[PDB]
Amino acid sequence: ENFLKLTHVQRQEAAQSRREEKKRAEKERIMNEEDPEKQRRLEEAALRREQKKLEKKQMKMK
Amino acid sequence: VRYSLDPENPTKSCKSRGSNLRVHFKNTRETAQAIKGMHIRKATKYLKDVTLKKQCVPFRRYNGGVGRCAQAKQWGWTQGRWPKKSAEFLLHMLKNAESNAELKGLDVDSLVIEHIQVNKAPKMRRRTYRAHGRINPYMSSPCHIEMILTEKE
RNA sequence: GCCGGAAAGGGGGCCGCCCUCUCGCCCGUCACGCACCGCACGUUCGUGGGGAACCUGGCGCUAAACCAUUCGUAGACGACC
RNA sequence: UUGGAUUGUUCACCCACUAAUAGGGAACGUGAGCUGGGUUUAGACCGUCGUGAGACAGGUUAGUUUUACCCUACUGAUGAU
RNA sequence: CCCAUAUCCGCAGCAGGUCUCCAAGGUGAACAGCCUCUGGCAUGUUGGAACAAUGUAGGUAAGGGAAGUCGGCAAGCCGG
RNA sequence: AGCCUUGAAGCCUAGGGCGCGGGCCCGGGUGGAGCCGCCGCAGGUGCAGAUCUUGGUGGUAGUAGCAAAUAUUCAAACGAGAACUUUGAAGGCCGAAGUGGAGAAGGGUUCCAUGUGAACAGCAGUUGAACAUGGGUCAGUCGGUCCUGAGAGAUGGGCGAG
RNA sequence: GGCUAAAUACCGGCACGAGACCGAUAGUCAACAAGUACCGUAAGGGAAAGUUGAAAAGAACUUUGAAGAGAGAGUUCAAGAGGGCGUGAAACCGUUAAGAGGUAAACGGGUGGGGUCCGCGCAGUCCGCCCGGAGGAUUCAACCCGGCGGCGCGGUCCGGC
Ligand SMILES: [Mg+2]
Ligand SMILES: [Mg+2]
Ligand SMILES: [Mg+2]
Ligand SMILES: [Mg+2]
Ligand SMILES: [Mg+2]
Ligand SMILES: [Mg+2]
Ligand SMILES: [Mg+2]
Ligand SMILES: [Mg+2]
Ligand SMILES: [Mg+2]
Ligand SMILES: [Mg+2]
Ligand SMILES: [Mg+2]
Ligand SMILES: [Mg+2]
Ligand SMILES: [Mg+2]
Ligand SMILES: [Mg+2]
Ligand SMILES: [Mg+2]
Ligand SMILES: [Mg+2]
Ligand SMILES: [Mg+2]
Ligand SMILES: [Mg+2]
Ligand SMILES: [Mg+2]
Ligand SMILES: [Mg+2]
Ligand SMILES: [Mg+2]
Ligand SMILES: [Mg+2]
Ligand SMILES: [Mg+2]
Ligand SMILES: [Mg+2]
Ligand SMILES: [Mg+2]
Ligand SMILES: [Mg+2]
Ligand SMILES: [Mg+2]
Ligand SMILES: [Mg+2]
Ligand SMILES: [Mg+2]
Ligand SMILES: [Mg+2]
Ligand SMILES: [Mg+2]
Ligand SMILES: [Mg+2]
Ligand SMILES: [Mg+2]
Ligand SMILES: [Mg+2]
Ligand SMILES: [Mg+2]
Ligand SMILES: [Mg+2]
Ligand SMILES: [Mg+2]
Ligand SMILES: [Mg+2]
Ligand SMILES: [Mg+2]
Ligand SMILES: [Mg+2]
Repeated sequence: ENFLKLTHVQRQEAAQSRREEKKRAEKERIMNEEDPEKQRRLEEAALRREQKKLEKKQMKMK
Repeated sequence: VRYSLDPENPTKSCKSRGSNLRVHFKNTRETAQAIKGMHIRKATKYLKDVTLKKQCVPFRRYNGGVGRCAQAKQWGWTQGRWPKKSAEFLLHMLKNAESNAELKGLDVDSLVIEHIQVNKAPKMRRRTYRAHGRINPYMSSPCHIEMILTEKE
């Protein structure tokens, strides 16, 4: 357990990197979506998802 | 938190937990004993088949009135059911344990669900209405859950 | 190798040979072996029954049951065809 | 070892058929099996008794018949060794 | 605002109870029953699959016609 | 010149024992601040029951059940999520003594809008008469107000311990 | 016909002090937003409910999931104290370990089998005397000095009380 605590920073950094890669791939797929109506629906859902995350964060902070 | 069984090796073992999960405790104890030793791909596949009624859940300890099905002759039992709310609660929890073994860098395709127990949570209380002006309890039986997976190659 | 055994079937008799000793049994000669110093479950059936996993080879073996589906000679559900 | 008329009847009695229309038991078998005609609450009528309230194995009429999902037994249905 | 099979009283979003106003077309004697228009609703605290028994509520039964039962109870006949 | 933050009470204990027993002493754990031995004193002083009292929890049991009043179906939208929300198209019911449109008594914010999905709405809900925010009831002519009805009720008087 | 302080009474009121009292099912019904919530048309009836920690230092931040919920991280002596949070028993339940299983279970007497720990088992007691065997003291008896104490029919010593 002590070793895992020592290694704790590395695991968080790796987890953050894998989320950055997943987010980058999601943006690339949205960019690559040929149909403008599909692209808009995906973009609106992504933005609303972010907004829900922001509201949830603000509620937890409150 | 303080679990019941501690893993034999904390690095290659992931944990999960659930408190006041509005499921049925008897159903969750049975679909947890069905999962108790499986491999995590076997489990997610089984628990999806339970929701699609391609495999069942043998009801062994709480089997009053629990009718007989044909898909229980694989467990050498006669009675069984297809708990959907209870195959989806300890599937969102098997997903949580997956996303907790990736936070530890384990091999998700090598995880065996090693320890899994279901406890009994505080009952929530409602009331029904019966004949001759009598009111009765209509209490809910929630459960606590907690699993521990482990890399076992 | 041939024989005979079925009630819940005999590792028995016999044919041979190319093997090998005159020891095996009785009565004696001849000396020896831990003679562990008075002392308990010793001495067999026992290459026991079950269970694991190991080495070492020889010959060989590559299936079904259940579920899902289907049927209706069947059926509360299972079961059954 | 029966079908019916009368009676709440048990009993009894008669008609008809029949081989014969024997007797009985099982908490006077059997009300979470039924019915509720009788008996046996509260309403009322008549008779006899009592000054009276009331009484009458004396008649009359109307009168709520609850629950099994438990264990066993039994009947079927899975399965177990 | 509700004024009632969810805003009231019955412990409740309870088949109960609770005072009135207005009042279309057809059939028909008719404010009866049945279909419809205006207006309203989504089957009355849930759905899916089966189609066993025993129930609950409706039906129909050859021949006989109360032999059933304490008793024609129930059902049936009749019906304008 | 008792024990105690170098760990008191309490509780748990396949640990060691004592006593015929009531009971007791040690060890380990948990805990975190008070406690006991003796000689006397005092008492609201020892529980298995009382159809005991209060609280908690089981088997029954994932069982009974979620069956009065004919009935739902398709596509789309919102959404993490749709048998149940919303729109549209079908099919149906109520069938002017209505499941319509308005009022009295009663309720008291149930009204309207936006949001929420914890609890509740005996399944679910993206919905609600739920929850949280805010709004909303405008009178010389509509009623009350006024008048008497059945009746209630002062003064005078009478009665009365009051 | 009339008046009249003091000694005397006081489970209401204001303000006080105390206790061989109870210690949150006790003590007032009420330690707490208690004659409150609630019930009844009314007269009336009438509860349950105290405890995180020394200090909120009340868990930033990362992560899965829509969320509740978790997994990490951090605070603290301690979250094995995490907003109904001191300690956290019993019934009841879950899981892990060990054994067992057709006369319901349980039980008393007797053993045997297995476990769990303990003995901190695994070469087994010490003690007095004496004999011998090797060593080491500043050491015994007896005398002298000083102190202390006991006893003395010091037959009947001096002086006290
Ligand atoms: Mg059982
Ligand atoms: Mg049963
Ligand atoms: Mg049943
Ligand atoms: Mg009811
Ligand atoms: Mg009632
Ligand atoms: Mg009898
Ligand atoms: Mg009987
Ligand atoms: Mg009866
Ligand atoms: Mg009668
Ligand atoms: Mg009478
Ligand atoms: Mg219907
Ligand atoms: Mg309704
Ligand atoms: Mg419906
Ligand atoms: Mg006929
Ligand atoms: Mg005919
Ligand atoms: Mg007759
Ligand atoms: Mg007859
Ligand atoms: Mg009739
Ligand atoms: Mg014990
Ligand atoms: Mg006392
Ligand atoms: Mg007791
Ligand atoms: Mg059922
Ligand atoms: Mg209306
Ligand atoms: Mg209206
Ligand atoms: Mg509204
Ligand atoms: Mg619900
Ligand atoms: Mg004007
Ligand atoms: Mg007066
Ligand atoms: Mg005087
Ligand atoms: Mg004093
Ligand atoms: Mg208290
Ligand atoms: Mg207490
Ligand atoms: Mg009290
Ligand atoms: Mg208490
Ligand atoms: Mg407490
Ligand atoms: Mg502590
Ligand atoms: Mg603590
Ligand atoms: Mg403290
Ligand atoms: Mg605690
Ligand atoms: Mg076992």
